[PDB]
Amino acid sequence: RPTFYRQELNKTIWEVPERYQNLSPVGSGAYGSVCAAFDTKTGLRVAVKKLSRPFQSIIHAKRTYRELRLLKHMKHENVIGLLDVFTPARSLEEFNDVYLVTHLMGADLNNIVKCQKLTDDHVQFLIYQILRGLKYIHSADIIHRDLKPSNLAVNEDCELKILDFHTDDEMTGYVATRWYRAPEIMLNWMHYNQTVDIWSVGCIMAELLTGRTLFPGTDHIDQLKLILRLVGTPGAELLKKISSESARNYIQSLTQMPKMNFANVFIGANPLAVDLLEKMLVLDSDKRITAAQALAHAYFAQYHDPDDEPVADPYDQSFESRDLLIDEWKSLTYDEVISFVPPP
Ligand SMILES: Nc1c(C(=O)c2cccc(OC[C@@H](O)CO)c2)cnn1-c1ccc(F)cc1
Repeated sequence: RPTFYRQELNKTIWEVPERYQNLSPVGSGAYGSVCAAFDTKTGLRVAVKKLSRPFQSIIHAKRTYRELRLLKHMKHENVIGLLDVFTPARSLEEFNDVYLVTHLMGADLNNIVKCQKLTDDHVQFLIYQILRGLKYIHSADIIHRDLKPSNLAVNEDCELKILDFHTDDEMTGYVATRWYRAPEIMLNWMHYNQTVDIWSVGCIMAELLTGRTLFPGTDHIDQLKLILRLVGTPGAELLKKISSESARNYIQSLTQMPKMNFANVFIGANPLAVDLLEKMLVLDSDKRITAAQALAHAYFAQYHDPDDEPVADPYDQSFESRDLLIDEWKSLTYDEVISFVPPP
């Protein structure tokens, strides 16, 4: 057990191992209760997240367990992983606070690229990295579900990590929280798949190429209309898969529209980029390109290396189907904290 010291930061007492020095709040609340620090043991600049007391309810206790399990699993260059996890508690009975330590990133994709068109070379490299991370995440049967520029963090050499794996209110109106969501998830059409994330990548890629939001809808329905104008209205085949009968019924009220010519939308773009976008932005999720398929697309010829695009170890999510008591989720979480082994 290391020696812990106390400091008052985000209106609360942080008790952390001596190895972490010069704690300073970051993100202005937008990432949770997170402080930047210097890890004297590793020489890394790190982010330390103190969970907002994590066992207040069953829902919150399970969410705490979920986040720790996910972060402990992720071991990939393009995905946020766990450098350390600790608690000042000396026993399960004393256990009430969890601190998570990760790499400190420089900026998110949003505040970097906002309103700006990138060069094709830069788009290739950024999207390649996202796809490389997604191949890894998907190989563990994990779906991100909320990919957008604000949960893509980059450093000075354009090296990228996926992080931050919502309420009805925060998804309402003219909001970036919804602009990158696949239509089947936005409108609860069906049980969705991993390629909900590929839709999101398509939206991000389009925006990097143009400097403009692809589907900046003023509400869910306005957004759907923007989407269907580009990709065309659904055919009978997809309509049958919309298991929601009310959703299915609303779609057939719309005047039919053919898919647009993407070369006339993304004017001047690399033809290979246009081709990839056409394969990502397919309405029927069964027919969307996968992360592994996309990595082998000719657009990434200068970066693709099938021997340097690893997959994840299997990830057991059986706990999701389980209904436990707070103290049980808490004990499971404690076991995961005390069993943590840091990376090389
Ligand atoms: N590591 C990060 C960041 C960042 O590194 C980050 C993200 C965007 C911008 C950013 O810039 C920081 C600068 O403003 C200060 O150097 C960091 C944001 N959230 N987390 C995080 C920490 C612990 C966890 F368990 C999970 C996630």
